Amino acid sequence: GAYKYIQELWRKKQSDVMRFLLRVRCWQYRQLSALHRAPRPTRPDKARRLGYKAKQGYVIYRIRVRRGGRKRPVPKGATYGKPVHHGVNQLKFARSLQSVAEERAGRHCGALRVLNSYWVGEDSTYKFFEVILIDPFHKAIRRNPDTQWITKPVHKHREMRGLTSAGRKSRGLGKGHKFHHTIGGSRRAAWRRRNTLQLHRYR
Amino acid sequence: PSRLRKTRKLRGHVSHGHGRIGKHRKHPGGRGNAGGMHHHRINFDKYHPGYFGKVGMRHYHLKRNQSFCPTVNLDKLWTLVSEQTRVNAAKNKTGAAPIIDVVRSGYYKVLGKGKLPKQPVIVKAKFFSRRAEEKIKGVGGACVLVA
Amino acid sequence: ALRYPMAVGLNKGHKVTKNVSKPRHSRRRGRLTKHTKFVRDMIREVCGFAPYERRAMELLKVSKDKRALKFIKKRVGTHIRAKRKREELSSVLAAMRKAAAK
Amino acid sequence: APSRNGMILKPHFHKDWQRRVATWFNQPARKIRRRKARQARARRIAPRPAAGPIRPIVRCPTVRYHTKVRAGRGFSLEELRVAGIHKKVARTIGISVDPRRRNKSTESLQANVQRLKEYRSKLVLFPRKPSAPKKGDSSAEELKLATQLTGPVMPIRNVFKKEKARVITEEEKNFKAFASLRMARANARLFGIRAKRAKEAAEQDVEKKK
RNA sequence: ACGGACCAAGGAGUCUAACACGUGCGCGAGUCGGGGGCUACGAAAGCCGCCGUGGCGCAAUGAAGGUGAAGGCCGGCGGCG
RNA sequence: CCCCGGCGCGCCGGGCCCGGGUCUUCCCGGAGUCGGGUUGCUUGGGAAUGCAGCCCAAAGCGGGUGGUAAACUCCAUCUAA
RNA sequence: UCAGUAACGGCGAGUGAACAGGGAAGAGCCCAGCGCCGAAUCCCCGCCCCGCGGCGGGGCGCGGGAAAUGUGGCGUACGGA
Ligand SMILES: [Mg+2]
Ligand SMILES: [Mg+2]
Ligand SMILES: [Mg+2]
Ligand SMILES: [Mg+2]
Ligand SMILES: [Mg+2]
Ligand SMILES: [Mg+2]
Ligand SMILES: [Mg+2]
Ligand SMILES: [Mg+2]
Ligand SMILES: [Mg+2]
Ligand SMILES: [Mg+2]
Ligand SMILES: [Mg+2]
Ligand SMILES: [Mg+2]
Ligand SMILES: [Mg+2]
Ligand SMILES: [Mg+2]
Ligand SMILES: [Mg+2]
Ligand SMILES: [Mg+2]
Ligand SMILES: [Mg+2]
Ligand SMILES: [Mg+2]
Ligand SMILES: [Mg+2]
Ligand SMILES: [Mg+2]
Ligand SMILES: [Mg+2]
Ligand SMILES: [Mg+2]
Ligand SMILES: [Mg+2]
Ligand SMILES: [Mg+2]
Repeated sequence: GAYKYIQELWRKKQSDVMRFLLRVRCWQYRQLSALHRAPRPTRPDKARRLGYKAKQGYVIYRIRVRRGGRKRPVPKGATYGKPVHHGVNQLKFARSLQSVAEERAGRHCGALRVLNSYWVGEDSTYKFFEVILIDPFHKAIRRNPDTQWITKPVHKHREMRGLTSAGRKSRGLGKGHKFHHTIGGSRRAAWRRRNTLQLHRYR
Repeated sequence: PSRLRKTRKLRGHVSHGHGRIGKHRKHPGGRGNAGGMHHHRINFDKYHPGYFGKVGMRHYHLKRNQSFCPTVNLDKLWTLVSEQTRVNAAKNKTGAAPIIDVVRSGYYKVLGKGKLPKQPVIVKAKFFSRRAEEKIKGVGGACVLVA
Repeated sequence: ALRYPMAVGLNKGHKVTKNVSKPRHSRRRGRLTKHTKFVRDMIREVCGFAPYERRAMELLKVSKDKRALKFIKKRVGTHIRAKRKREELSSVLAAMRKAAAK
Repeated sequence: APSRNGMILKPHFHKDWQRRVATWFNQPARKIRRRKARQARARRIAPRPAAGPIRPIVRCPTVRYHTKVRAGRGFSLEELRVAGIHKKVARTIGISVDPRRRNKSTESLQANVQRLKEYRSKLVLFPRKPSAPKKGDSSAEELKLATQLTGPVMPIRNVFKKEKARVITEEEKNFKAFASLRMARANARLFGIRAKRAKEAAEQDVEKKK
């Protein structure tokens, strides 16, 4: 039951123990490159409850993403339009920094399949995420029925289509009165349905 | 069909029924309901009083099923049962009254417009108006409340 | 007197014999088991308290309870979440007094 | 521009609606495609009922529809438990199961339990190996007569209880439906405030007393 | 005052949606199957009826809680006188 | 007349050594996530529908939802990361 | 269908869903965790039999590695052991 203790310990992120580990680890992650293959999960309990298994064909990558919002990439701040669209600062990006992290791992390792990721550190400038990827051609993966699903071509670049857990959170999905925007599967699916004129033969 | 319409009669007539002076121009006066508080004010005030402004409380998440209450007047009450139901009750001597269940016919409240035949009846319903209850009682009937 | 079921009032509704059954198992989510309590008490021994909880406990020592709740609420966010936290920190404080007395 | 009397209209044609017009010329084609798949499915699963698994009886929510019963999604685990059908075995013999659904009242529960017992009585069960029957399998004489059923299985209907005419009693004549209705609304409306006023009076009188 | 050298061919109130009124037909306090289902022309046509859900109509009024559409005469009693 | 497929029936070598009910004793959950403040966008969502950045930062008969902000109190309904 | 409706909106112009109800189709499941099982798990190489244009089945190696920083079997909120 060690994973029970570790999970609870990683909930005390302002304790003396955990603050010391986060601070020194963030320092160490900061001296490496923005994309860096990790030898093992820094968080074995968090990794495994996100689908990671300790077998050949599962790999970890540590991604560093710059913190903060999204500046509008217009020259000299000119947007050339109406005042409603003059904003340059204080704009936010539609997707989380964790999702950006997974996309940067998924794009680099185009032959792997991103599964999930998790938080490992941050300072004022960077957030650090470890991404769980799978090699879809290792026979430890192809011959396991419980992981054959992610070797299918329909699961190529999940992180790049908002399919991972981090990515799908910015899509406004969910059941109930809070998520009417995406009835039909997505915002555009709801829009097309609500904006298509049904002209029946007999009308 | 296009053969029965004005265009076929307006061939050779230059302006096509829109005049030589005013012509048919694109959008004089504005598009749609423009001008309602302006150059179109007389039409709106004259024909659409009340159109501008706000009145009364807002209600978020209105659910029209909660206020579902179909009504039936007393003058249509006996149409909910069969014809033989009325005549058999009218001519019988024991004095048994038939039960008319308006909820089964799809109504909830019973309303008082009309006059009933001089014939006892037992009426089941969720709701009654005051005058409906008295008219039902004036013929020797009884009101029964269901849920 | 004669009484009927009604669609209005304090006893409104169609009458149905209520069936009593075992509550769905999903309804015990968040119930504290003795083992999970042991693990959480152990991590408190290893870890300790966060700075805002230490500062909140200084307020409770001097009996500044109204300011202790206001400080906690500004940190956790809600009145109900703050009330639970204030009670928990009070119990910790009271337990240390007992340990000192012993 | 408005012209004399008329209605004020706000057509929703201020977008590129012609880029998203859905015609229905494929409608006959869809009807033939769906029909051709119902038949091909019925042949595949024969002699199992073409409609599908038996569905329970449920009452429609809200006050507009609670007078009607219709087919639900699946039988509740309490209904299946009372009928002595294992929940994993239920689907294998054409019974639909809904683990989400609850049973609040007994009548609805017993209505669906009798439904399951009636369906179980009409079930003709072919042995897993044709040549080797087993304990619960139907006899060969009733396997010959087995034929595919069309339409929903044991269709659900709203049946009304006819009440015969009866002599009206003086107690029903004296009942005041409207006065009863109006006073019931008022009591519900003032129940909370009345108790609050009563509680204060008790405290108000107690303080003088002691 | 502007266009027009000449000939041919092409060339401009349409279609979708909504509304109003008029007219024609069907049924009629009802009416409508349009979605769905059943059974070459035919992607048609026929059917459904415990497929009428549903729309509109059959009830109005109030912001709402809500309420929601004729009376008189005769006889008897109680109260006022 | 060719070929491909589907559906059936036997042999060989393997794998499984498989279930129901009633009692007794035990066990049971996803965290820089929820939640809160603020900013910007977004929605019919209006004392703030969804999303995102920064700050704060959980609990365990708890947590979320219960379409008007908030305290108290019952209820209903689910079980997020 | 709800419904151009609840709602949004220099409450102007304009915008605008959901639940219920009727249908098409219909299918349900798996981990982490908590535990018990001597890691009971997996990959690759070499040899023998079978198959071999979808590279797999069985047998044998004091063959190599992965994996106790956790693989496999039982089991997942409908409770489970
Ligand atoms: Mg955007
Ligand atoms: Mg898919
Ligand atoms: Mg979130
Ligand atoms: Mg002329
Ligand atoms: Mg004209
Ligand atoms: Mg002209
Ligand atoms: Mg003019
Ligand atoms: Mg002029
Ligand atoms: Mg014009
Ligand atoms: Mg004009
Ligand atoms: Mg000129
Ligand atoms: Mg000229
Ligand atoms: Mg007409
Ligand atoms: Mg044809
Ligand atoms: Mg979960
Ligand atoms: Mg924008
Ligand atoms: Mg907007
Ligand atoms: Mg409220
Ligand atoms: Mg309408
Ligand atoms: Mg818009
Ligand atoms: Mg619905
Ligand atoms: Mg169907
Ligand atoms: Mg486990
Ligand atoms: Mg579940």
